[PDB]
Amino acid sequence: GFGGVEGKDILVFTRQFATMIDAGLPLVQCLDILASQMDNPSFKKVLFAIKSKVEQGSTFADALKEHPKVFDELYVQLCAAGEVGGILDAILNRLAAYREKNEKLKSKVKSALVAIGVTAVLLLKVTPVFEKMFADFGSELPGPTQMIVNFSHMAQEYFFHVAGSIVAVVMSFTWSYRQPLFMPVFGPVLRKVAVARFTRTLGTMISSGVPILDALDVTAKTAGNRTVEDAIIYVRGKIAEGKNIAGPLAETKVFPSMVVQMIGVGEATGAMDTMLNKIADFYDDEVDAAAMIEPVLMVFLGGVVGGFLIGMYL
Amino acid sequence: GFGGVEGKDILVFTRQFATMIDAGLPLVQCLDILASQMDNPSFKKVLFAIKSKVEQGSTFADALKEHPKVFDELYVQLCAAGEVGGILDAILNRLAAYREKNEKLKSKVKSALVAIGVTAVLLLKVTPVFEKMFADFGSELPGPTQMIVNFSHMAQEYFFHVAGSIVAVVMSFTWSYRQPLFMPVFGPVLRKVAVARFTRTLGTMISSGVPILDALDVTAKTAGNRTVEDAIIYVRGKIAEGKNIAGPLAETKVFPSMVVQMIGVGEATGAMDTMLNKIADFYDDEVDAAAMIEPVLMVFLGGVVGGFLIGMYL
Amino acid sequence: FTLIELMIVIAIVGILAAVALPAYQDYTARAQVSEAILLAEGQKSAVTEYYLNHGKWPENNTSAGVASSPTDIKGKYVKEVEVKNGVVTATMLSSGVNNEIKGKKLSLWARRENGSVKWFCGQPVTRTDDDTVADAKDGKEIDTKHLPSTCRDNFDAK
Amino acid sequence: FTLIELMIVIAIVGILAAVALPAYQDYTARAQVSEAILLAEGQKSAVTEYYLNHGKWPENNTSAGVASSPTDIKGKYVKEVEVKNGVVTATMLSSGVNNEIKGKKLSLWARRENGSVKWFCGQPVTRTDDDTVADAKDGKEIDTKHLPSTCRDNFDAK
Repeated sequence: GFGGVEGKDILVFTRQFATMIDAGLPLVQCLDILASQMDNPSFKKVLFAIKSKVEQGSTFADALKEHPKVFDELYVQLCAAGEVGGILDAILNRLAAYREKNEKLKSKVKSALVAIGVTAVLLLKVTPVFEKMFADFGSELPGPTQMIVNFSHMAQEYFFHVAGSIVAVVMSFTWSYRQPLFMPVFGPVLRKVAVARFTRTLGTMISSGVPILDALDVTAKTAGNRTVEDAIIYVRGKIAEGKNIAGPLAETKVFPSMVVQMIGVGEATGAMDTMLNKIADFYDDEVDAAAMIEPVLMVFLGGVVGGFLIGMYL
Repeated sequence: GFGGVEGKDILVFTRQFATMIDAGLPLVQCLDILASQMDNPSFKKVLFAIKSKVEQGSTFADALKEHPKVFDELYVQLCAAGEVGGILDAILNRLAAYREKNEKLKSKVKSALVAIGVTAVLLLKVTPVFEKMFADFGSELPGPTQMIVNFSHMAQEYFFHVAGSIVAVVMSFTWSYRQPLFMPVFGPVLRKVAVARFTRTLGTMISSGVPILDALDVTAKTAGNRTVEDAIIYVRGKIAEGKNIAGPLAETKVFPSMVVQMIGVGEATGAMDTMLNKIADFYDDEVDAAAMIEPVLMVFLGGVVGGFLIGMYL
Repeated sequence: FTLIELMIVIAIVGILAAVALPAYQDYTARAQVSEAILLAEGQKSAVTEYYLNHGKWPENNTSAGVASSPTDIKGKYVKEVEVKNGVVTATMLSSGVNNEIKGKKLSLWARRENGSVKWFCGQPVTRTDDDTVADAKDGKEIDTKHLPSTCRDNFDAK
Repeated sequence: FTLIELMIVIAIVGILAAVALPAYQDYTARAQVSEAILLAEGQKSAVTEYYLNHGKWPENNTSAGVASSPTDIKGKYVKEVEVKNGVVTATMLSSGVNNEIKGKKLSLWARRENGSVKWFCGQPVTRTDDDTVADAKDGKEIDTKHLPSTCRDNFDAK
């Protein structure tokens, strides 16, 4: 018996492979880099073993088959479908987006059938069960009827409470579904997520040995947010013209003073790889902290429960 | 009407004065340095004005009196008590520790009625509500009584469950209050805080113009953690013998590969001041952000809930 | 950083007890008085018979044919019950009762209906003549708030 | 963040009073009617004797030899008791009673057994002949729900 790896940790590693492979590095060199940039041993250890099979000439799909407890049949088949069709790059991008959506969805049920499914049944009916069970403590409560009425009339009068229960359900479903003119002012710009991804990708390609300009040309093709893609094309154009990396960044609001000042050190130090790796880890942890997706649950959780109980009493 | 300054910003500045004054720099030169190293204008601006009074010959206590909205009566009196008794150095160290405890205590109530208050009620009773909900689903559960007993006996037998609920509460309160044989292995070593303080102190004395070795001799007397003091005495001893600063650091785990690589660039560039200032501000921001403070919550969260449910079951 | 759910819920049960304190404290007193009333009654029989058979109100317990000793008609909250000229007064003990009702009392008295009598229940009264009583005004009467709706009778109720 | 134990427990006692409200309100009315019945009875004696001695039902209170004035046979919840041809009706006061029973009444009537009579208790009735009465149908009868199991008699009960 062996377990997989965390949702976070699959995420980081699938993202960073998709990024390196779409950069045109050799698959074995992609594998080496993410292993060598890893913080947990179990990841660095596996990825050396996956790479060891790839250097014997096996496909990535067949190399991941050595860890079926970590990469399930659906993951390998996605890889292998990409390898068979000549689309390994775009299926890894798909898998990275998949792993990101999976981790975010995990944090965000749990915060405040897997665990998400069992916890989501369990939260969706907790209250409405409470409710039915206070309303089953005997007869002649607030709002009931006597049991001798005809059933249809008894059930229709309680319709109030059947309704307050369904509304309670709809609410906890909404919290679980949501929760996992200046025209340019209205466009979605770069977020925290998109800066964290950028920084990880660049930290990744620099630590591997790619120059800054080669890493930026790859990244400018793999950036999801259009306004950031436009930002990064401008940063790369500025750097390729001979402007200093920290100065192309300083023109764009999305990079704080600390980010620019830290990058500006990294330029003079030949340590940009790592400046970016520490920036990226800082951002990835700020991202996963960012907490209102769990407090607003609980607001609607007990607020609806209490609204039911109040409802019939009155 | 004028406001004070932030808890963070009093902190940084009281620390860095205590550090410079305990170094034996002249008080006016201490004042100049922290003003000249400041990032906010309002701080650099005041500290030029406090220094302007000190160069007219006034005490630091009487110079801070020009900003009574920033340095309260209790702060000045501590300074003035230090100045009257010949202990200005040790009362500034006390004030720096005070300001650090004040900022940390501020972040840490406020963090998460705001959102923290609403989320903390909401987490503290979630479980104990679930619990009362499953135990209100009728009669003749695990451990109950029949309703016809006398109330006092019924309530006393359940005392088990009333107790398992309170314990659940105490636990989630502990996680919210805390959280905001190899004998040497058991000693508290250097933390993030202690590295951030060290780096700020050194960034501070180097930017002011002190050499590395003069700054290390002061710092080795003002380091609070004993194991770090022992580390820093070894770093200073190595440097004074003619070993290169990055090489004395590289022997000690508390300095990452990059802190060392960055310091190693600073040695060859004559920019150790700039390097240390940016290292320190990176660390100070990592400190105030700060991942095990959230995983251990959840351990006690569901672990206590489950302990209750099992408790009456049996 | 965290633990406020345990701190607030221990402090809402604390204030819940403080709000439930005066409710249980008059419900409680009102309960201890309802007995002084039961101990006072059931002695109406003796008094009624004595009056109808003789046409004069029983002067004291012995006359009424009841525990010759007032203190022998006590209870948990009742320190006694004395018959004074047909008027039966019940005294509240000093131990085991509210706080503003101990050592306090009420009275039951009757009136000639001619062939029968009618009983009243209320705050302490003294008998003047065979068909008239008056407030035993003195300061030891059980406060109106502690008396049932059935025991709000005035000295001149008819 | 915290305080819901005080808020819910103050709101469960509030709703507990609302559930305990109708129980105390019919237990209460049912109690106020049980007396109209006691005031009605004890007047059976006069009526019985009058009938057995004369063979005719007493026309009114005075005939039956009772407080010549109906209003003189009142109570706390009883506004009076009138004897109308052997039928004794009790009226519920307007003050101090439930709400759906005030100004409402019941009747006690008897029937010749020949040598003796048997009494009935139920909703208001009128006497037709010496051995027959009928529903005093008019809308002021105390509702069946407020009447004891011993006072559910119909106009033609034998």
